[PDB]
Amino acid sequence: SVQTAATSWGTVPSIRVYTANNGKITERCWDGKGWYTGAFNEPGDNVSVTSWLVGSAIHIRVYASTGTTTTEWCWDGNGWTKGAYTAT
Amino acid sequence: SVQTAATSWGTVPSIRVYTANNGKITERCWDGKGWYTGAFNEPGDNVSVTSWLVGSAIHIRVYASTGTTTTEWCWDGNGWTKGAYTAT
Amino acid sequence: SVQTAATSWGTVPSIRVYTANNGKITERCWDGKGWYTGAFNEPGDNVSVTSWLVGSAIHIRVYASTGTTTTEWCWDGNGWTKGAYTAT
Ligand SMILES: OC[C@@]1(O)OC[C@@H](O)[C@@H](O)[C@@H]1O
Ligand SMILES: OC[C@@]1(O)OC[C@@H](O)[C@@H](O)[C@@H]1O
Ligand SMILES: OC[C@@]1(O)OC[C@@H](O)[C@@H](O)[C@@H]1O
Ligand SMILES: OC[C@@]1(O)OC[C@@H](O)[C@@H](O)[C@@H]1O
Ligand SMILES: OC[C@@]1(O)OC[C@@H](O)[C@@H](O)[C@@H]1O
Ligand SMILES: OC[C@@]1(O)OC[C@@H](O)[C@@H](O)[C@@H]1O
Repeated sequence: SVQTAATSWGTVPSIRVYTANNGKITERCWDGKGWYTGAFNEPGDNVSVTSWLVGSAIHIRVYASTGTTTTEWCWDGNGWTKGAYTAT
Repeated sequence: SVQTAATSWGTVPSIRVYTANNGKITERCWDGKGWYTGAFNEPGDNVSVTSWLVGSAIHIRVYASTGTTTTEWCWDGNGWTKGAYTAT
Repeated sequence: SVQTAATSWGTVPSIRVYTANNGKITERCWDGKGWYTGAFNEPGDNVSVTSWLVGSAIHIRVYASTGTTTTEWCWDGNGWTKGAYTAT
């Protein structure tokens, strides 16, 4: 079936839910005022996530896997980009 | 195989492990005194979870997926009910 | 495909990413100075993780599933061992 991963921060809270569906990962967002579709959209059959909130900054790492390849996607306040993670 | 999701809170800690097995999700609980079966029992082939502890209250969100449909289940101190999450 | 689970702690942060690939789970680690392969290596087709940081101690629980059997693996500062978790 589709596969999801979820993270949250703060006391509102903010929630992010990533869904791998038919080889694509998309993102749904809650910040206390309704669910909406987030900027994250990348290929993947499987997804995991972790996040850490430091001061006023949320940092999110999304691990997107297709076949035997995992790509780390990083949110550090300014859009999503690929991170240095490799599986080795 | 079966698929799991896990969350924890506090310093004991409390742990909740959700297992999607044969289309059903069940919950195992640790609060420092042995594992036991929790109240959560809902359909699903895939599960993710996030939680946040505010004051004396734990809030848990379990995302249960079957086919292309994801249902959010909410614990806010008074049993499990479906939440407003949709995948859109 | 391969399946992952991720956790993080502190402000560096430390990150651990577990990958179930071809029936084996391995671990990649970030502590602020490059990714490296961690000590965790156990059988599994599916993996989830949770962790909690208390004082100077990180506690990690990895739930590794093969077929209908889930094994909990515990890090409490001194290597990985099986924990008391059962699915019942
Ligand atoms: O709009 C909210 C948003 O910026 O929050 C941080 C990340 O979750 C982004 O993908 C998302 O678009
Ligand atoms: O700032 C990005 C980065 O350094 O963050 C920590 C890890 O997620 C790394 O893989 C990643 O490249
Ligand atoms: O009995 C413990 C319990 O109430 O803890 C909160 C939730 O995890 C519930 O499903 C569970 O039954
Ligand atoms: O109190 C329940 C609720 O508002 O909590 C925040 C989100 O999980 C929503 O989808 C959900 O309906
Ligand atoms: O070397 C870093 C390490 O000790 O960190 C704690 C656990 O993640 C271990 O598996 C790992 O080897
Ligand atoms: O110290 C190990 C242990 O007691 O930690 C809490 C739970 O993870 C238990 O299953 C596990 O045996």
